[PDB]
Amino acid sequence: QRCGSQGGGATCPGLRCCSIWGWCGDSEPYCGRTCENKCWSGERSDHRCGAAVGNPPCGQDRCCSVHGWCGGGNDYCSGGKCQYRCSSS
Ligand SMILES: CC(=O)N[C@@H]1[C@@H](O)[C@H](O[C@@H]2O[C@H](CO)[C@@H](O[C@@H]3O[C@H](CO)[C@@H](O)[C@H](O)[C@H]3NC(C)=O)[C@H](O)[C@H]2NC(C)=O)[C@@H](CO)O[C@H]1O
Repeated sequence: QRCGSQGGGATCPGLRCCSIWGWCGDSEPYCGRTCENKCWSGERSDHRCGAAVGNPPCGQDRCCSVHGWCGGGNDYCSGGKCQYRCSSS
């Protein structure tokens, strides 16, 4: 959907990346160099995620588990274990 400064100020559903062009997505055009909001480089140094720290993104191929930690794989990305940016699903 539309998002960010070029798409009426919306943040993407499921805390996905918003590209500098105002569209939501999950891939390098959305999340890498041409990312505006919730970009892969925005993950915290301590890797925390979730509402308590303002719902930061996670890096490339990492998900936000329901425990509040970014990381890769089934513990972090498989449904039930993942709260947002869920991968192995
Ligand atoms: C007007 C235009 O095409 N300008 C270019 C940008 O729009 C383009 O970004 C991509 O734009 C398309 C729309 O043209 C986006 O596709 C839409 O994406 C949403 C999900 O986010 C989906 O629901 C729509 O159905 C889909 N529409 C179409 C027509 O497929 C796409 O997500 C945008 N990609 C990015 C990375 O933002 C950029 C980059 O290609 O270039 C402009 O010139």
